[PDB]
Amino acid sequence: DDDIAALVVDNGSGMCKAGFAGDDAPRAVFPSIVGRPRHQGVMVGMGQKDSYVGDEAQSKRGILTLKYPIEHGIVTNWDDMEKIWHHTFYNELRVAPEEHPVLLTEAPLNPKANREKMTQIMFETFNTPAMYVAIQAVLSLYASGRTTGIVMDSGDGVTHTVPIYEGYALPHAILRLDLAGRDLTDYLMKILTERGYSFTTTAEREIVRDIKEKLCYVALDFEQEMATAASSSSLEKSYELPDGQVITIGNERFRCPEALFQPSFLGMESCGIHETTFNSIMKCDVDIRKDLYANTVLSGGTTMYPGIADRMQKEITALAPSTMKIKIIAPPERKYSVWIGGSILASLSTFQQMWISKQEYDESGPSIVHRKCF
Amino acid sequence: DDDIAALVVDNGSGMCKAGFAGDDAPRAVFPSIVGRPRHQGVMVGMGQKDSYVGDEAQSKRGILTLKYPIEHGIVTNWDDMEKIWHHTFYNELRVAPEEHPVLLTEAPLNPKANREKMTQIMFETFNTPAMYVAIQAVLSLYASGRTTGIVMDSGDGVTHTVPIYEGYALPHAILRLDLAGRDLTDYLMKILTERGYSFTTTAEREIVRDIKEKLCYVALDFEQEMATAASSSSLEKSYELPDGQVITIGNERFRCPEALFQPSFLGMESCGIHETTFNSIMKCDVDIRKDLYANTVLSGGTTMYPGIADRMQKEITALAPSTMKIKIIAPPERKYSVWIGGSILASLSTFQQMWISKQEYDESGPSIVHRKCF
Amino acid sequence: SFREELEGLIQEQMKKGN
Amino acid sequence: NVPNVYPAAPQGGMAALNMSLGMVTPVNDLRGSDSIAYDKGEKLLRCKL
Amino acid sequence: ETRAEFAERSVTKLEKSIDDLEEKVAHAKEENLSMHQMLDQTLLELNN
Amino acid sequence: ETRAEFAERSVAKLEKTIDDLEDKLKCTKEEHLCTQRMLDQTLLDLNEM
Amino acid sequence: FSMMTPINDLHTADSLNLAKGERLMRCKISSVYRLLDLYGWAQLSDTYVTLRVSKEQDHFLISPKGVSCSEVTASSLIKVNILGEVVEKGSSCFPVDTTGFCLHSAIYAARPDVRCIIHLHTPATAAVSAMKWGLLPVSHNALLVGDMAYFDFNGEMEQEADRINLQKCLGPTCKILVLRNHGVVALGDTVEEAFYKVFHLQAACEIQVSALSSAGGVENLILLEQEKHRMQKSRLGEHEFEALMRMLDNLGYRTGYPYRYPLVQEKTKHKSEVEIPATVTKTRWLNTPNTYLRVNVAPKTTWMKADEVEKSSSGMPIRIENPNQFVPLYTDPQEVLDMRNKIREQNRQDVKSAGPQSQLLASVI
Ligand SMILES: Nc1ncnc2c1ncn2[C@@H]1O[C@H](COP(=O)(O)OP(=O)(O)O)[C@@H](O)[C@H]1O
Ligand SMILES: Nc1ncnc2c1ncn2[C@@H]1O[C@H](COP(=O)(O)OP(=O)(O)O)[C@@H](O)[C@H]1O
Repeated sequence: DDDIAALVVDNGSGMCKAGFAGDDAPRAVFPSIVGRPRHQGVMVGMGQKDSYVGDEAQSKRGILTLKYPIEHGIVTNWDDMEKIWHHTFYNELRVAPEEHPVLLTEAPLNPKANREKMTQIMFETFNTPAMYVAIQAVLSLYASGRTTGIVMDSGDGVTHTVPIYEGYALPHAILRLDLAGRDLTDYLMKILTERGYSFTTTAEREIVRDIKEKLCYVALDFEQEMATAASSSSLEKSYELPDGQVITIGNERFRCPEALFQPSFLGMESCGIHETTFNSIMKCDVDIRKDLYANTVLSGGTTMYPGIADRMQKEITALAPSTMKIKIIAPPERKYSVWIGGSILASLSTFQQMWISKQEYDESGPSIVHRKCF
Repeated sequence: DDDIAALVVDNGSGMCKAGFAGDDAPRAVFPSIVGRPRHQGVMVGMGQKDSYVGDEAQSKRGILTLKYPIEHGIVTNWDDMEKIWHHTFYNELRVAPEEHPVLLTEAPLNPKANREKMTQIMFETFNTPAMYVAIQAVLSLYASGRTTGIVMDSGDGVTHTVPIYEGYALPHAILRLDLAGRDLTDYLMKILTERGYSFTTTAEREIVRDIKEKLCYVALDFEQEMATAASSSSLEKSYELPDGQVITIGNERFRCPEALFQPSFLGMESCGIHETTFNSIMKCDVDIRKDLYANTVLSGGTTMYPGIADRMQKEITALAPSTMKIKIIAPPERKYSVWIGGSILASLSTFQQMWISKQEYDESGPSIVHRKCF
Repeated sequence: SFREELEGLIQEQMKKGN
Repeated sequence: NVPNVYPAAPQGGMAALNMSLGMVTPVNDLRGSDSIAYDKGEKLLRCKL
Repeated sequence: ETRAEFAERSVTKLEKSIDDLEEKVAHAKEENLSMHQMLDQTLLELNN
Repeated sequence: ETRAEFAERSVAKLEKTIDDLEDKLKCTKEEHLCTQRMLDQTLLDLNEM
Repeated sequence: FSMMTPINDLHTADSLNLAKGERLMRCKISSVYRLLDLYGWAQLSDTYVTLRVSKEQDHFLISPKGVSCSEVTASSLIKVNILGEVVEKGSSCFPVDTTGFCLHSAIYAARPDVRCIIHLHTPATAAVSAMKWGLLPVSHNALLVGDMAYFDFNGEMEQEADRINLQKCLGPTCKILVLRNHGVVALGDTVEEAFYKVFHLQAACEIQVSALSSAGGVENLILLEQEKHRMQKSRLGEHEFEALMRMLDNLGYRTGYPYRYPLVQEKTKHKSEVEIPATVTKTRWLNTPNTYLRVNVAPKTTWMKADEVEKSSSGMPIRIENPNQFVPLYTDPQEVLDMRNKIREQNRQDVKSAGPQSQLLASVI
């Protein structure tokens, strides 16, 4: 408070998290949604607004069309993005952006112009003194405590695995897959139609996402678990809807996350995450693979399915040579780990040299971010 | 001889060519792909085969998973090669294999078991009377009208440079390098993802390959050309996708082939093609250096990029000694030349002693090809 | 140790970038 | 694993064997995951020695 | 109370398993005692 | 929650105690493998006399 | 261009008669020859180093004539007797001259405890031996060499009188002999001790030659006095020869030398509290939410709901292992369109056709 502390903002497709530099915990975590009313409103003299933003939007789900501003990790509606950032700065943190620097995170492989846009609407409108952009998955490795290893980050919008050697990333070995939690929610909604239950609107998609977060797990063996569900009815759970109805999902608990390992269910050509990180390792040099097998770190919201670590280790050990040792690293707070890495990066004294000055931006236009940020 | 002409079959890594000896043009050139269906077929009476081979497979790209039987110049699916040979003999040419001799081409350096397997397949199942195996790079020089010179070959499998001295292939100075057209297509995807265009399935790889074939050129000077492309938009051109969308390739046109000269873009630690040719000439004796610098022939599919000739001449001049006779001889038909050389070699009367009879194979097993053909 | 090791590492990204 | 020992002069066996061993065994093996274990100042002095 | 009752029993069986694991590592170290001793005996016999 | 919180602190201290036993097991198998191979080599030399 | 050859070569031979300690001794002598060539002390063909295998059976190993020291393998050497006759023909097919062995045989007839005899013809050693005064203790290596003997050599040891004159001049317990105008001979109980003495004498002789040439005379040398200087356990030359065999093995050379103290290479690891622990311990499926049970008629087959109160199975799986299983594989596309035309143009021609009739109506007609 005596000195200006930077703002660490982690912004993915699913939720937005914001906090102060050097803090243990982010101050605000809220879904990245902008809702607009659809029904006729006749109640004059009481509270109506033309648009709802943040957790207030998810509170009044029954009278809105929920609309995600970030699609597959790419910003597609910039006005809603500015509204999200305004609600982040003023409603939640309640600090003006002009006093403090801000730090943003972004996907590894992306359209170029997005970064330019993230520059232009951050200096021109919010009048920040300085900012910086960092790759999301590097911060997971920084927060885990390791300078060398391969990290998979599978958020709600995009999945990507990057190998980092001696704290300094390799661009040619970066693998990006467009398969994340939202596609899993859509697949779960599609396969829940076969039992009779129907979910079609946006609030129903939020309810289905809640069902997925509550009752899903990854089977160690798909065939054995499927035969087990074919034998008895011990794999049945009952979830109570906000209407008051009770549904019994049963067999679908381990079929929804299995699309992560077998993307042929969705019809996509690309194969599962385990062989994806195997190919990412194989694209690197032979000498560094020994450190890469022993330092595999999982991160992101989708990687919080129960039993994901054992299945991942078994598959990647089946793919790996027999003489090599496999170690998976699953932090218990992996869902926030990227933000934690940001808090590490905003506290280093050398990082004061990294900041893009406002004068430098005014001199060089919005293209300063490619040469300044790596 | 007079009654029957030997079949000239060139098995390139990307394309397959076939024709009759003594003829100017091959009768059938088709892609070397095999596709399997990926979706359930519900139309009962329209007729669906188990797998599609060649041009029929490439017509229906949207419903198939295309697989290449030849990978990096090494066969990885032998029954798939049986399928491609069956399609070549019976469908494209409509001639029986048991009534004509066949001619096969091969990479200069291949494993012994590969030659043994080709001979065993060609005699055991097709029951061809006579066959012969030739080095791919040697026949290009015969098509050139030359007997002494250095041959640079680059296909979809691998790029290699050999010296030839009155028809003798020096085994020590043959150099190999893994910069093929497929890697350039993959790098074209990797640089196209910057603009915002995403291609991920094996069907779109043919679209990216067509973009590479139609809209690319080699910069004479890279550093000046990047500044030229940044200054103005006169280098940008538009391509029209099969679904009707229009893309603007722009800067990347001279960035796709530049991986040939600087392999550090792809992450490979090897040297460029010019250094490979220079080192290949450096490994030979002094006496033949003068007629290797004064005689260079380019061949292969990759070597038809516009402006590759002048760039190659300049880069090999920069490494050659002073006042040295340097000339590059690139025929316009440089990636049909292997079939032309094969037909030329099969046309001669003193070539008829090269044929391996069925009795010779039956006596000496599949290992006779190495003793008969050195 | 770890903190000042990342200190140094960020120092060489400054050295290495430009 | 065919280390490809360099040819030597009639009085220069020591030099040739030394450069062959330099090609085979690098003198800085701490790079990788092991570089964290040693101190930053100490590792550089070890390399110099 | 549900979160409390889950966590306590979970690391209760963890602690039970680690008391089991300590005997295994003691066995392995005692095995190395024989390994070092018996290898030293072989090299002493070969030194004769 | 009051008689939750103490349990989580004590048990977290317990895993951080577990990990030392775990990686010292890690060392122990590997030096078994090395010493057992070495003793096998010594026995081979004894047999060859 | 790969001049190296495997020193061991016992694998390739598969022949001849060898003792239990013959393999180690042959590997040791060939490694010694390789080391003499690789230091650059000796380069051409001679009989420099000789070994005794058995104390009570003689059978000394010498090098065949005409082989360079780089080309020496273990199997190519020749085992002879004390007199010099070839009792065992070597693997190398070269003419055998056993003339220079005679001096070594005379030294073998002198001392029973000697097993390794090394002769040097390096320029510095020959310059020292040609010098009138003896080797001066002007270096630490010369002090570490120890005592020595000086004997005038006439170049031939065939005569019995020369052999019996060598024996008393050599002494009962002496390790270093100097043949005037011919070089130095080192005697060792073990091969490593003789190699150590050879190396120390070799270094000391260039030290003495350089210091003696630069200083001028003896007065400026201020030489020291030797008298004032006066696992299991190591024996003089074990560690150095072991290190040399280790590095030679790392060149890719196959040496049969076994190690009294073997080498252990462990990277090890430093535990860091910041690091988080590891903490580890085609077909398409169609689901059916229900399960039907066969029930006998109450014959006609009947199937039963089997609801969830009766603990029935939850999810019935159906597996499809290949695409297009619903459609038969072999089908002409023209047939369907032909039948569509056939059906459709009966509307065009507007038939009077009625549906099939059951046969119970046909019977009564
Ligand atoms: N405990 C959980 N179990 C299963 N899935 C979860 C869990 N928590 C989050 N998810 C999934 O992960 C998504 C959130 O991912 P997140 O890491 O917040 O994305 P980002 O941080 O990149 O925006 C949610 O949409 C949800 O589908
Ligand atoms: N007209 C063209 N322009 C640019 N590139 C081409 C052209 N024709 C072929 N190529 C490239 O050459 C490759 C085909 O090489 P090919 O000659 O089939 O190799 P091979 O020597 O193994 O037969 C294709 O990948 C394509 O990218």
